[PDB]
Amino acid sequence: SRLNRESVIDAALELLNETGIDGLTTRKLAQKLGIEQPTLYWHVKNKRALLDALAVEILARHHDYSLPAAGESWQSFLRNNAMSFRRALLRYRDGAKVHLGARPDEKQYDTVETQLRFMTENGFSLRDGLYAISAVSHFTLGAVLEQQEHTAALTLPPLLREALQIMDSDDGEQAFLHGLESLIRGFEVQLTALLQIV
Amino acid sequence: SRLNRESVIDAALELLNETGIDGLTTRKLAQKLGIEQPTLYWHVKNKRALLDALAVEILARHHDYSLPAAGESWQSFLRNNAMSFRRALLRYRDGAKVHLGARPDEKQYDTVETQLRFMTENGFSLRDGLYAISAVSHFTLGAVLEQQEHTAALTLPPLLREALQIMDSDDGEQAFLHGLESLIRGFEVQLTALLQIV
Ligand SMILES: CN(C)[C@@H]1C(O)=C(C(N)=O)C(=O)[C@@]2(O)C(O)=C3C(=O)c4c(O)ccc(Cl)c4[C@@](C)(O)[C@H]3C[C@@H]12
Ligand SMILES: CN(C)[C@@H]1C(O)=C(C(N)=O)C(=O)[C@@]2(O)C(O)=C3C(=O)c4c(O)ccc(Cl)c4[C@@](C)(O)[C@H]3C[C@@H]12
Ligand SMILES: [Cl-]
Ligand SMILES: [Cl-]
Ligand SMILES: [Cl-]
Ligand SMILES: [Cl-]
Ligand SMILES: [Cl-]
Ligand SMILES: [Cl-]
Ligand SMILES: [Cl-]
Ligand SMILES: [Cl-]
Ligand SMILES: [Cl-]
Ligand SMILES: [Cl-]
Ligand SMILES: [Mg+2]
Ligand SMILES: [Mg+2]
Repeated sequence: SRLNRESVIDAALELLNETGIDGLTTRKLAQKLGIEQPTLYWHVKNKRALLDALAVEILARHHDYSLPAAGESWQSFLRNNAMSFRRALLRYRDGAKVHLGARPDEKQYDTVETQLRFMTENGFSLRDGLYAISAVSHFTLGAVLEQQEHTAALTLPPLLREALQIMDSDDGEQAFLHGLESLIRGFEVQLTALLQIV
Repeated sequence: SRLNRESVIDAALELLNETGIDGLTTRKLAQKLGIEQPTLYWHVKNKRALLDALAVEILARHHDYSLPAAGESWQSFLRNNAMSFRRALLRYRDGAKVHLGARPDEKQYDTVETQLRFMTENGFSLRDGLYAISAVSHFTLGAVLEQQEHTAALTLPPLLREALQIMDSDDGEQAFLHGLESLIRGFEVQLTALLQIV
């Protein structure tokens, strides 16, 4: 079939939903495209470069709240951004594992730069703005993962019994959204304090 | 060599530091113990059961702030617990990936039950106490991971340039500890509010 970049990525994402990250191989990617392994290699050198590519395209195709809206609050931007990043990670099987094994890439450079500039324009130091952005990022990847490598594994005292019922009634959305607010109000308490003891 | 449980786990952890999670195989575990593959199989049926075992023993050997101290505040307990869980995950190569692929096990049942009871005794609902515990857990696993599958990968605009310098001056400890406080103050703001609009 066509082996332009955007066709190869299309096929590899389709393969990732079928196999999960651990079973995604270049060998299986060549079979799906109808080509011999040395043909694929001219296009894709290894699994790592494939995964680097998928991590970037997943956000480029599906992460549509990369950037704050005109005049949006930093609070509203972190909420929207986090929700967008979660949805984009959940869209493909092992999406979070695909994300984690990858470089904040040339192509994204100016997106992540804009995010940091926006935090500093809203009264954060670079360090504290980066700590907020990183915290939201780590919390969000941790939640999405838990689910996703949860499901991978499977292919009581009473409170733990009720809690596993609770955590498995939606798919971590409630718990995700409640922690998101907790974390944002924490940053705002920190920001407002300045040099006051808090 | 000896193939009691605690010897097999000792050898497998030693293997995990040498290979990382992706290269840990039962075949390599049998070679390290000086035994044939069918001998290992009587003891260990597959990689998954091995990883299930390692995840539990890692916390049992190294997570020493599972339980709150006599009269400790819930705030102080979440801080200490999170720091303990981070240290225990970082102790072995791909520790966080080992954690994620595993069941809150029979053996841990009463530990995690105690944590939830302690939150409800401190004025949290079961749901809100579970949301706090889960948030701390997801944030902590997300941070530790980023590092660990960061390093796996490797084997600029100015703010991003300074920020990668910042994130890579300690090993995420500062950023981890700052988000930890943000998250705890967020839970306390939520808890104190009751039914007030907040
Ligand atoms: C989830 N959200 C907060 C951020 C986001 O929306 C991103 C985006 N491409 O739109 C990211 O790349 C992020 O999701 C993302 O992945 C980031 C990230 O991985 C990262 C790493 O690894 C190292 C240094 C930095 Cl400065 C970053 C960093 C801050 O750029 C984050 C940003 C987040
Ligand atoms: C990091 N810390 C907050 C907790 C902790 O210290 C644990 C421990 N064994 O000492 C955990 O198991 C935890 O680190 C841990 O791993 C938990 C966990 O995985 C989990 C899962 O997967 C499903 C349901 C529940 Cl209720 C839990 C849960 C709440 O027990 C958490 C607890 C945390
Ligand atoms: Cl072509
Ligand atoms: Cl193309
Ligand atoms: Cl491969
Ligand atoms: Cl294959
Ligand atoms: Cl707003
Ligand atoms: Cl023996
Ligand atoms: Cl034993
Ligand atoms: Cl194996
Ligand atoms: Cl092997
Ligand atoms: Cl205390
Ligand atoms: Mg990232
Ligand atoms: Mg866990």
